[PDB]
Amino acid sequence: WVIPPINLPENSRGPFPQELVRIRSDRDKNLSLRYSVTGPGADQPPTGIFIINPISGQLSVTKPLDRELIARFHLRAHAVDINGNQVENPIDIVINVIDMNDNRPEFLHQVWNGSVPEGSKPGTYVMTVTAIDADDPNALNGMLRYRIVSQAPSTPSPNMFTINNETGDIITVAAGLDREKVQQYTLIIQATDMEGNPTYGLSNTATAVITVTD
Ligand SMILES: [Ca+2]
Ligand SMILES: [Ca+2]
Ligand SMILES: [Ca+2]
Repeated sequence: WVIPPINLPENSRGPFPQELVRIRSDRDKNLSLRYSVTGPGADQPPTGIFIINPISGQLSVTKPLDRELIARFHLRAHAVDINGNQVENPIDIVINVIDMNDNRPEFLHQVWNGSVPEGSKPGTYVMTVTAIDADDPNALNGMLRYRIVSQAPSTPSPNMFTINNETGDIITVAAGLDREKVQQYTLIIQATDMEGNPTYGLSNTATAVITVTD
């Protein structure tokens, strides 16, 4: 066998120590054994998180894990005798730090600039804003989707532009961009994670100051 990569959530609350798996050998059913665990998260930075029980072999976490820092741990528990000789070859222990949505979708610029050619056909791409998620790019924890919360001004009338829910590329979908009637628009663009869930997913805003060229 080996040890089926134990998946352990991010930011947990133990109370650490939190036992995971009691790494037992067969030699311990012969010679009395001494266990140790080496790999980052163990001995190597972060110095002290996963620790085995030298006596009982019970692997254990000592503080909550957090992916933005390390998302996965590869460890090796060692078996030694009274002479320092390894009695068994160091077992691999893959500790997957299962993710938890723990941060909003962040934009790359609190303000964004752009412009469209005044009288321009619908479909045109003004600018492209983006916001991402520090997540596990695969989970609706980091999947974003955008949408325009507001438009200023609103004349001729609003609903003039539109962001592609997934990409970012804003597009003018309403004729009449009059550099005279309104020479500068200030769009408020929002991005939410969890593919959009209005409560589950968290969100952010930014501004798309779209300008009307000659
Ligand atoms: Ca985290
Ligand atoms: Ca997370
Ligand atoms: Ca997120």
